[PDB]
Amino acid sequence: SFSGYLKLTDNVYIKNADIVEEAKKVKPTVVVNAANVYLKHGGGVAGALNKATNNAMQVESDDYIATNGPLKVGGSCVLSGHNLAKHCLHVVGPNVNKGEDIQLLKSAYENFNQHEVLLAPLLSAGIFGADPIHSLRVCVDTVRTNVYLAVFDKNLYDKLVSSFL
Ligand SMILES: N[C@@H]1CCCc2c(O)cccc21
Repeated sequence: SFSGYLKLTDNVYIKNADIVEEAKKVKPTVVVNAANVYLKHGGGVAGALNKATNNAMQVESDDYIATNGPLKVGGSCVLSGHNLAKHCLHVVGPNVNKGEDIQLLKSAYENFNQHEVLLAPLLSAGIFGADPIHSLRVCVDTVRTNVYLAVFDKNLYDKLVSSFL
């Protein structure tokens, strides 16, 4: 199971880890991807997860988009987890660098409540431009299921833990 996590609340855990390496190790039922509405996994967490699947995630995603159209900001879809997990929950947090509504971050985290346990990154953090301290706060105040957060950056992980209220 998940090891080396710091417990933040009854259901939220956090670790300084590369979510790709964490997924390859744990092979959780659900790994969350920091997706965009087009499921174009170019960079950040999405680029890294997709590269770990040898682009199989992108091939599956393009078929999903061809059939269903784009996701909504704040929405999600469940696809295969490939070699990383049973499933990948592609969740679209608002991208403040694209001028999207930060208020949709709570709606994005609500998708996690449909899964009893998840390995996840902080939504809208990194290249999505939101404040990761705010993302962690929204996560702990929204998600009720068991979420294991992987924070790639050690300095950000330390800042998140040391400032956690
Ligand atoms: N590797 C096991 C397979 C069974 C499901 C599961 C999970 O939900 C979370 C963490 C690890 C695992």
